[PDB]
Amino acid sequence: WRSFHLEASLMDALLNDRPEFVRLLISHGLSLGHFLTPMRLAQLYSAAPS
Repeated sequence: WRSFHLEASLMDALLNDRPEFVRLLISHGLSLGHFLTPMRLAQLYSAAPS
């Protein structure tokens, strides 16, 4: 698996709950240094229900 594929998987795992997927993703290891760009923070904040 590549960096962008894992980043997209973590993106979906943050948009939706899926705690087991979240657990496995961070357990396997991510960047956490390039995953926190302001644009990504923006779509994370935009996920709040209306």
